[PDB]
Amino acid sequence: GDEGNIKENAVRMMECIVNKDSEKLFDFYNKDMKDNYKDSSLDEIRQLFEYIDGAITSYNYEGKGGGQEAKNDGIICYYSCHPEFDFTTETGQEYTISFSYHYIWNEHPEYEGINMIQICKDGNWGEKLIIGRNY
Repeated sequence: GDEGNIKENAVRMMECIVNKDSEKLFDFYNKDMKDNYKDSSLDEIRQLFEYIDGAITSYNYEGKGGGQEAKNDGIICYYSCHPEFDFTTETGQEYTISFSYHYIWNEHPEYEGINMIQICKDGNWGEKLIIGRNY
């Protein structure tokens, strides 16, 4: 593809939500969570979907969010970020969504991918829905 890797992958996560596909959204989760925390995480994704009122009429990519890199002898061994979209539903309601994304983790390849999703209305993080686990 012809965009940043972070944006390409993030756009496909937003498409899972537009379509309400928890199989596909969950297949982005890290290995340790698919092996260990499947029933918890799929049920938390359902809530995420019940928190979105109506079909998504539009979305737009805000940045990478923040995160960390580490590089050793020229080679990246750790890279975290938080891909973010604003989006709007058929009701008129604007949401903001942020996915926790451990893009590269060489010491721990089983932690690579999504671990956490966060969501709120009109950019109000004082009342957010936070799902997933911390790594």
